[PDB]
Amino acid sequence: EAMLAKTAADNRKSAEQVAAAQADYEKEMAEARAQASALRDEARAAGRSVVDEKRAQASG
Amino acid sequence: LADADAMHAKALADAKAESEKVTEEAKQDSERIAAQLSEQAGSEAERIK
Repeated sequence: EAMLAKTAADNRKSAEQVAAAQADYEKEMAEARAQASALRDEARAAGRSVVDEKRAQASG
Repeated sequence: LADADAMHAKALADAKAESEKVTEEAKQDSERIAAQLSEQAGSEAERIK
């Protein structure tokens, strides 16, 4: 009976384990996309600051 | 369960590898954007002068 219960628990745990491994896969995909979007955002923001201060220097 | 363990291991390895690769690609994109934007700023300075 313990083996039967353990087999049922193993089936359920492996089902949720494949589900959670997949979910972690999309989670880290979204994480990498978020960091890429960040990197791009702060890079372009620094570029905005640099170009704006260059415009100010040119005006002066 | 063994197959799920192998799937978890391979999926984690591929996730780490792909995440690293795409993170560095996004980096390189960021530096290229910054370089071309500094070039645009220099062109704007030349236009102002």
